[PDB]
Amino acid sequence: KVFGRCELAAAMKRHGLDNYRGYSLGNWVCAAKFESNFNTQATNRNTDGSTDYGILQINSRWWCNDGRTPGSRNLCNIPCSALLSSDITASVNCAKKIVSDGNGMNAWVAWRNRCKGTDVQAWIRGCRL
Repeated sequence: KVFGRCELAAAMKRHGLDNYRGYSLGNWVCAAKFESNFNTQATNRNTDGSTDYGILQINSRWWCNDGRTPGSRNLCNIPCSALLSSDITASVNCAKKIVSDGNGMNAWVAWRNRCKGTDVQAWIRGCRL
């Protein structure tokens, strides 16, 4: 599923991401935009053999099992394919654990490089929230 901007904002808010660990809703929408272009089916291979999955490009090296990242962890206790569903529950719940990890949203390279220190509120401008 390719979410609309305000559509994903609403879904993320409903799932309790707005101000989760102090990060406003705009930060999450901005991250999702630059990680996946709001596309739940997005996948990208990393140099180390791991893969990033879903709207927030969650990585198999630590967070999910994809059956082809040997010697990795499955900290969210899910198959990586769960992160590709039209239903974003699995992605959001795993993102909550990631952002609690100690590095906050810096865990997302696209957020640090493209969202951090910018007017992230603009990402939820106009939405009926």
